[PDB]
Amino acid sequence: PKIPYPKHVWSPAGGWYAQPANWKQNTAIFGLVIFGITAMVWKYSAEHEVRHKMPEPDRFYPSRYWVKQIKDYERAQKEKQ
Amino acid sequence: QYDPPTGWLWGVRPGEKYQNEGWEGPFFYGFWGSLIVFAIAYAYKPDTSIQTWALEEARRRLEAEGILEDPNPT
Amino acid sequence: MAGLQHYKIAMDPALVRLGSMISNRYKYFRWTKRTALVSFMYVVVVPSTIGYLAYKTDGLWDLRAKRRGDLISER
Amino acid sequence: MYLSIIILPLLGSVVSGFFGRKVGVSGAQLITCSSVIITTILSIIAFFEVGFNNIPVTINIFRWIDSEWFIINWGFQYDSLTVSMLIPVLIISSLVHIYSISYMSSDPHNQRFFSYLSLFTFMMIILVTANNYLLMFVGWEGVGVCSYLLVSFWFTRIAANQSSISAFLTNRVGDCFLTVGMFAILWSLGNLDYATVFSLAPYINSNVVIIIGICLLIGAMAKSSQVGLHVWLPMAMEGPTPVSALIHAATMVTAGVYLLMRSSPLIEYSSTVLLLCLWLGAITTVFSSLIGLFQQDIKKVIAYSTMSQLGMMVLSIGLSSYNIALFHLVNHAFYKALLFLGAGSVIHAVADNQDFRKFGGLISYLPLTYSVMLIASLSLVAFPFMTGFYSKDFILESAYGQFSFSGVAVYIIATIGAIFTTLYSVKVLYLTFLSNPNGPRTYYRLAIDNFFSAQAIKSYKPAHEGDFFLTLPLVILALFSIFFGFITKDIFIGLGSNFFVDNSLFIHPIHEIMIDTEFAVPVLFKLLPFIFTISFSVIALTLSELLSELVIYFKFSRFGYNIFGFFNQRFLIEFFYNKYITNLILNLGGQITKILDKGSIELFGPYGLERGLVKLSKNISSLSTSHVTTYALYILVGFILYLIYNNLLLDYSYLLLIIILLLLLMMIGE
Amino acid sequence: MSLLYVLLIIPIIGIFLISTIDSFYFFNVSYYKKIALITTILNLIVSLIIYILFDFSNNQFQFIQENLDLSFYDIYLGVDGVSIYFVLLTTIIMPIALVSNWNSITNNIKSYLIIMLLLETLLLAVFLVLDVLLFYIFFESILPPLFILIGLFGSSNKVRASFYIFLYTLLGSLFLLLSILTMSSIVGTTYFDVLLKSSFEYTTQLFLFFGIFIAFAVKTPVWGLNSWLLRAHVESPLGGSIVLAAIVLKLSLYGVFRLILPILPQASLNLTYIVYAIGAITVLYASFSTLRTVDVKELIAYSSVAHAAIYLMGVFSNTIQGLEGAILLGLAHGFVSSGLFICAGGILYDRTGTRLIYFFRGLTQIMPLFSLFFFILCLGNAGTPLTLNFVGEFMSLYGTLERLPIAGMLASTSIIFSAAYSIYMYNRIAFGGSVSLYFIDCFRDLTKREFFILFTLVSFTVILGIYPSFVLDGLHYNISSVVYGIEPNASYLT
Ligand SMILES: CCCCCCCCCCC(CCCCCCCCCC)(CO[C@H]1O[C@@H](CO)[C@H](O[C@@H]2O[C@@H](CO)[C@H](O)[C@@H](O)[C@@H]2O)[C@@H](O)[C@@H]1O)CO[C@H]1O[C@@H](CO)[C@H](O[C@@H]2O[C@@H](CO)[C@H](O)[C@@H](O)[C@@H]2O)[C@@H](O)[C@H]1O
Ligand SMILES: CCCCCCCCCCCCCCCCCC(=O)OC[C@H](COP(=O)([O-])OCC[N+](C)(C)C)OC(=O)CCCCCCCCCCCCCCCCC
Ligand SMILES: CCCCCCCCCCCCCCCCCC(=O)OC[C@H](COP(=O)(O)OCCN)OC(=O)CCCCCCCCCCCCCCCCC
Repeated sequence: PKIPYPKHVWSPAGGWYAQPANWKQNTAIFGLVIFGITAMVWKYSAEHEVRHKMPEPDRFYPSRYWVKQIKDYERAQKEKQ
Repeated sequence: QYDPPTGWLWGVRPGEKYQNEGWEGPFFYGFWGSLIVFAIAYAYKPDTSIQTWALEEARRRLEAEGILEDPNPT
Repeated sequence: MAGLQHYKIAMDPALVRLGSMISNRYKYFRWTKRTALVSFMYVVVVPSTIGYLAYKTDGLWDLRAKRRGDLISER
Repeated sequence: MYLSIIILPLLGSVVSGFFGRKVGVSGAQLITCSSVIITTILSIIAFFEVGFNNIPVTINIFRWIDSEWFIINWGFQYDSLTVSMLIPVLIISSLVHIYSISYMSSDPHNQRFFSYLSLFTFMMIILVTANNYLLMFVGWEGVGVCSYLLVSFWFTRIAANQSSISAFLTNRVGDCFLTVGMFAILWSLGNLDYATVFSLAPYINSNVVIIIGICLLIGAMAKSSQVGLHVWLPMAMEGPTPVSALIHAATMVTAGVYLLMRSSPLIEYSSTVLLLCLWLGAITTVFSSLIGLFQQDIKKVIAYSTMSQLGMMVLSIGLSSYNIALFHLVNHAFYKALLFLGAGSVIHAVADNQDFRKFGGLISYLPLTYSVMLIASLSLVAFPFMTGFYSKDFILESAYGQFSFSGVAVYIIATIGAIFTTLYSVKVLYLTFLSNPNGPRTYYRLAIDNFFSAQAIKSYKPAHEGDFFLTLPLVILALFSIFFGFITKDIFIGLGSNFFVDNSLFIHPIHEIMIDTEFAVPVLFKLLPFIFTISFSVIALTLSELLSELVIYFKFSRFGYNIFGFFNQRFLIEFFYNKYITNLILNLGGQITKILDKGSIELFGPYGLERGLVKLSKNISSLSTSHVTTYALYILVGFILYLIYNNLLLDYSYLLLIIILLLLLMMIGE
Repeated sequence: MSLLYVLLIIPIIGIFLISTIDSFYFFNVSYYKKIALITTILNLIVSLIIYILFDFSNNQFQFIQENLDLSFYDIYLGVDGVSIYFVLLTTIIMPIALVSNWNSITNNIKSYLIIMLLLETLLLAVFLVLDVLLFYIFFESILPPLFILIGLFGSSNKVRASFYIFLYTLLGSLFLLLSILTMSSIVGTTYFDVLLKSSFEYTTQLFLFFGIFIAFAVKTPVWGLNSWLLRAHVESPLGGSIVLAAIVLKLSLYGVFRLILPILPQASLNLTYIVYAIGAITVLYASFSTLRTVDVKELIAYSSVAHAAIYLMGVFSNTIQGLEGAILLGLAHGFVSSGLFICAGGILYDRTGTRLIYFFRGLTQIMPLFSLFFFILCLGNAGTPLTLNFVGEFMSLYGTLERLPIAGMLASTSIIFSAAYSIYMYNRIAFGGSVSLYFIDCFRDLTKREFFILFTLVSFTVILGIYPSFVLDGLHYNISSVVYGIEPNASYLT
């Protein structure tokens, strides 16, 4: 059973058994807002990460694809001979 | 099973709308309004803190030694 | 009761009587052996103790950039 | 990626809690779990990126506090240790969010509960990703607030209110010592950023390091429930079970352990704090394990079991080998999240009931639930070739490896605590699965056996198991309790492993005892914990269902009755706390409000002046009779007094004393 | 017409319009409240314009207007870093104080608004005057409007309360006046730019110190001289209480920067162990006492006593960190204590008509917006990080510990008890069972007005708690001028 609860109380967390009929839609819009901030944060963290050591080319270091410090180093290091 | 979201925001019953006491005008546009405008002007405000003036001098005075590297030597 | 109408509360007489006794208690304080000692402990001794320790140890130490072979004692 | 691990749980907690009306119950569960899982995956990559290739990553965003010498920035720093602790923190948090999808299905406050679980993960991540002591302390206070809100989650219950205040205030005592400790860092070094404190640690006054070191150990003592400040962790079992598993059994309790481990480049230069690390951790092992043997609540036994594992980490910190403590912190976290979550199935199985004295049967009713315990139990008692074997059965050996009185003595203490460890391990396993049914027949009534006639579809309740969401973390945690310990024992122990050459943890050469651990230790003491573990299990297993009355004979003696209660009343370190510490302050507040504020300070103050001056005012006015003859006499007397004072060259002090007297007499009536 | 003089003029125009508009229109009470609110808004707008133009590293007083028509008692206004943030706090708080009473006055509304507007001009004048006698004249001018505010709009015991706050303040201020008059006699003038240049003899500094400290101890208040706060801050109307706690408590703190640190540094250094004993005693005795206080506003009023002891210990630390922490804690306490009085004196007292804590229980169940803000304000009152209350407490306590460690440790213990009394109150009100059985009628949650005067207060403390640099940037150079001491190798460069 479900405990009785006052209908007149408004709580932003939703309350006692809140699930709006449009919960799927709102859960998608908020996900997109959540996604965009992370993209904004990821772009920041790619730009301002600092490393004093550079990964070897063969090793699994997936950050070399999106960070600027390593990409600039690898671009410059490709010039040989 | 789940209940539909309920509750009265600001105590307003579903039949009617929130009534205004007259503070809302000046508070939302005069008080908060001016507080966002000031925030915008603060981004363009020149930086007159003693620290940044001092770091610039501390930099050169450190560049005279071997701790830092002069971008434009001599 | 006040200027602006509030909700109806079950104003318990016992709790109302307790909150009035507290607000009026100052009128019934008296000097006795107990009340003189407690009032002398809190107001004089304990403060004068801290004042003694604060006075005695003012400048006794400095932690700034202290190293091995250099003490913390300053006086 | 490095900063996305920071904000993703934060965003998930903000949307679920501040828009639970908008996304609803399932919307909140979808975001918190997704945000934690995405964050969890990125940490796994960060372990490869930072731990394996040895790239520490520095990320500084903006200044937080800037005064003259203090420049505290919202800066984050990834090294070997912070990615080591981020792995269990994210993994179990992922498993706890998923686990709670079922445990809280009937709770009317799902959105709030999941909002709290993601905020705690955010606060845990902030605590270990910070590159300075002050920003770390934010996560320190952050997990504490998240712990308080999750204990008091059922805020209509008075006893869970007392628990959250115990969690809040007991930890706050530790933070006062920790706050003072950062003052001592700031006072001596100008700032409290990690790269500065550890760069100057070998060079500062040894007495300073003791002053420094002691302070954060007391702070570490509070957040890891050491024998002094230890009373919040079992009281903190008034919250929902996943909270007990996540915050009070595997992640936050390991913050005090993390504080000593990150501070290793500093406390290493102080044997006084390091020696205090050893015995303190050694004490809480027998302290916790003894109490746990005599607890009737399943969760309360486990709370005492966490306090033991943390105590062995604190013990290991004293042995100048923080990597083994790090090895045990990750290893302990998995077996523990297993034990509690599976335990939560047991409470969910029968009646939302958790008393041992009414548990029995259930070996066939909950087959999977029983199985995960046995893997967890043997990992906890460090059964050979299991996850806990490579960590728990290496701390004990390390203690003998340091050949000193302190090292040998704590061995004996830990082994006795290790001996008592398996007994409650046996008590948890036996009294819930391998014993006779002690609960009501409602728990054990299958539809196969014909009992009812008309109400056959319902009224059975045969103590069924959980759904997928309840068992998927149970299965996943089982593998970590078998293979994770063996797989990672080379990273964390090895022989000369370089997994911490980024200085994340630091071991001084003079303090190394690991070489003697592998070779100098005698084989008998190396296998000694196993001998006690595989032996004392059989006595406990024979003392029940085979003898089953030797213990009650001990119980009803006068010697046993006094021992049983003492250990059941947790050494009485809460009866003297409540009466001689808590209520002392409450009476001190009582005396000050009643005797001074509403008392003497009013009588020797405004109220006394009002009483006396009204009295003095009325007496003087009584001399104003409007009798013109009487006034003439007053004028003459004032005339005479002025002539005396000036003609006789009176001392002025005589005049003032006369006036004081005239007030005195006037102060007296009649 | 200098911007600083504009600050003192706007609230006087509002008084004029409030008391004359009936001759141009029975005028509605809503009109008076709107004139008063807009008046305070334009005063806030001017203080924000000043702050944009304000320069962070100038040893000259800024936005000063040349008088040159010298008289016996002239009013010179000027602002630097130490005064700029107190001026801002006064201009932010007073609009919130006006909204916090929008519905709860209901009688003598014209008198309430005129008194509130006059208090703004006086309190601003205190922080802006460039003369020590001018400082005293405004520090005391607020008593009669304060005396009449409590008596006209206070609760049942407002007669005893109004007398206590008037007579305590006057008696202490009379000792400060004696010290101020001695200074003007020796120097010939109380103007800041020339009185700070002077050098008083040690025993003169000693007796000047007692006279000033007796007044600043009544106003802090220190424990044992705090009866007036217990009475006045509780018996006052909600707007009065906000102004009394968030602005009036700060005058003694700002007065330590202008009256003792620059002119009495030897006395301050040699008497810190007495200030710290009183400061340590106040931290413990107040904290224990508020743990047993049963009136919710008196509990919140008593918390102000404990925190005021912490920034009183900071200003006497002679360190850069303690002094910055003291201003930041005094600012932080202004927002948080304002919110806690709105929660207690405004939200609870309007619903129930009582302030006894015995009658409240489980308010979270019916009022989740009140509890959400109440908890954040109970965290801020406990010095939790990401509140401006932590940055101020940590910096204030660090200076206290460095100047004198025994007092620092004891003052540190406030980290326990602030949490203790703040969370214990929070649980007995928002948590701790289901809704109290004494409530017959159900209660409504925050109105839009209550939500937005709390959201505003919790926004200021949190944003400043994450980026306190907004305030510290304008305190670094001016705070430096009040430090007394020299380093062995930096002093006397050649
Ligand atoms: C939370 C802390 C947890 C606990 C950790 C304590 C760890 C130990 C620290 C103890 C400490 C730190 C200050 C604590 C507070 C500072 C900041 C507070 C915390 C900041 C956050 C307080 O020690 C003080 O104690 C005082 C007791 O009166 C003494 O003052 C004076 O006592 C009388 C004369 O000695 C006077 O007559 C009296 O007038 C003074 O008063 C002094 O001993 C000293 O000032 C310093 O202890 C150290 O002091 C020095 C000098 O002694 C000692 O060096 C030795 O000196 C030679 C002869 O000594 C020895 O031949 C030599 O071998 C060695 O070189 C050390 O061995 C050690 O003792
Ligand atoms: C430092 C001060 C605070 C700064 C941060 C301010 C918030 C930043 C974002 C925090 C994460 C989001 C939290 C959402 C919590 C759920 C929403 C909610 O309030 O529901 C009210 C809920 C209502 O949820 P409900 O839906 O169950 O309501 C209906 C059912 N009843 C009414 C019975 C409860 O009310 C409560 O039950 C709890 C009351 C106290 C609420 C406290 C919530 C946390 C507030 C932020 C804590 C910040 C911790 C800072 C740590 C500092 C570290 C140093
Ligand atoms: C910068 C330097 C400034 C120097 C001072 C300059 C002037 C400052 C203000 C001094 C007094 C100004 C009074 C302004 C109000 C006058 C207009 C008026 O008549 O207001 C009437 C008002 C309501 O009464 P009414 O509406 O007529 O009756 C309705 C009954 N249903 O009734 C009221 O408003 C009365 C309000 C209560 C009394 C005012 C607050 C206490 C003041 C104590 C006076 C003594 C101290 C003066 C201090 C001045 C400022 C320091």
